[PDB]
Amino acid sequence: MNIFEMLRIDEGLRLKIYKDTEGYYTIGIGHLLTKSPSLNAAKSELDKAIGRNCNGVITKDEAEKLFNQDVDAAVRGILRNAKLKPVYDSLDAVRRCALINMVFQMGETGVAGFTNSLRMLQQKRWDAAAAALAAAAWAAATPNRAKRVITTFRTGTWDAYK
Repeated sequence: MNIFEMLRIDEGLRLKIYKDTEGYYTIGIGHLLTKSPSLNAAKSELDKAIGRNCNGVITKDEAEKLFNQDVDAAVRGILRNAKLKPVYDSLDAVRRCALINMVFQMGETGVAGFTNSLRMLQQKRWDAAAAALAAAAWAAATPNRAKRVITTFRTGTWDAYK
């Protein structure tokens, strides 16, 4: 693994311009193209984004890159966050990846609400924390991902996704 692979599995990966639940053009692993009801528009932003005559479809590698640029964008945000920054630094490589996957699915503001949870993470209390999450709205909501990510916090290994 790697963070890319862990999202491939959780989000999924689309290689041809598609709409979302919100009906915004997207492409790759949740790379929102533009939010204007125009195909042409998105098709342009796209080409622009990756650079060439893609015409609505990109390579698996082409998507990884965008995906990376968004992790980047998402972490940048995590550091620039007061509540998130501290825990994020106390994390090790792999559980850095679980947090991204968590913000990724329920953004900053949401991840931030996990107070007692973040404390324990920080305090490296890997099981009380696993526990403490498996009691929150979230696991109700997305029981499978929820689990997989919670194992990631338990172990600190790619077991749940390999």
